[PDB]
Amino acid sequence: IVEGSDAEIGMSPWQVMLFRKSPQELLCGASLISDRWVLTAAHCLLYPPWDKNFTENDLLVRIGKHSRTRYERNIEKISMLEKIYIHPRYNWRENLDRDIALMKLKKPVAFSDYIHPVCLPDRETAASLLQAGYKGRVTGWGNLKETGQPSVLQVVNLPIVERPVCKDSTRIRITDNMFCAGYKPDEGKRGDACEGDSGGPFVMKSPFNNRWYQMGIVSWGEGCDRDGKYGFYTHVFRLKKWIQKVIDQF
Amino acid sequence: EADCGLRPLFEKKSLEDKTERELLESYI
Amino acid sequence: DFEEIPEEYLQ
Ligand SMILES: Nc1cc(CNC(=O)[C@@H]2CCCN2C(=O)[C@H](N)Cc2ccccc2)cc(N)n1
Ligand SMILES: *[C@@H]1O[C@H](CO)[C@@H](O)[C@H](O)[C@H]1NC(C)=O
Ligand code: NA
Ligand code: NA
Repeated sequence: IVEGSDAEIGMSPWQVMLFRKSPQELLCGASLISDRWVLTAAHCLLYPPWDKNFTENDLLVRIGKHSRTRYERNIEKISMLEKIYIHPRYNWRENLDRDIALMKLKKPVAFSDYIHPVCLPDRETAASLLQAGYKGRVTGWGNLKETGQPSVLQVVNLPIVERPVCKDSTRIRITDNMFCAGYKPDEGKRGDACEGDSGGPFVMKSPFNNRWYQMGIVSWGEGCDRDGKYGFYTHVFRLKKWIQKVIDQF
Repeated sequence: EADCGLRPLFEKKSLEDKTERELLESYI
Repeated sequence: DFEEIPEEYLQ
């Protein structure tokens, strides 16, 4: 996260770290949506251009964390994966269209002050809140600048951007399964996701029922916090029917 | 699911975090 | 750069 701030304790209790067993290293962010299910970006698990194709046994998820590198004894919980599920039409060849994946945990995680699930949006919450100028919140342990890693989880609030501005900012083909967020050059304020923030959540607090909803997943960008560029996020509601099918099937 | 999105150290105690009001102010 | 995690989780 570029131009963010340190998270408060318990501020993002659905935050999940994807962790490689060997070598022990951070791979991605992710989010807790129930006691058994974790949501992330498909490119965190499968990206052939970089020879990335992880299997369950390569990975752990660490839940309830704040510190990036410390083992947070009596606070974080570490879970193994039962199964990975990637969207069947995830487009790793071109533009990361449908950049979404689910991970089922081998055993349910116990909720605590530091571990708690986020909501997934219904059609009406999405229609009401996914509007240009409305701000969401992005969290992660990724790089603090383009060219430099944080001690603790970072948080930044960013406005959703009008779709024509998103399209005109890039040569990559945008789809309805994406939205973009960030400040414009004239707006003054700054901030963005960066490498290492992949798969973390873009959340909004509904003013109707005072609950946090995950509207997006950190998906892609070109550089970090560049003027005239924006970060792109998987549109979670657009792909919710797939999410539901997987959770019901399994 | 029933309790989703309500944080133990914030919503469940009626405490606000330091920047959530910035989000609310944008929902015009 | 990461503090070692309990061996229990890597088995
Ligand atoms: N910088 C940055 C990085 C991220 C995290 N996601 C990536 O790192 C993805 C993984 C594959 C490469 N990738 C790109 O974002 C590429 N820079 C551009 C791209 C887009 C679509 C297809 C291929 C390549 C988020 C934000 N917001 N910013
Ligand atoms: C990824 O790996 C799995 C098993 O390792 C394999 O079945 C699948 O075909 C691979 N996909 C790609 C795109 O390489
Ligand atoms: Na364009
Ligand atoms: Na920018």
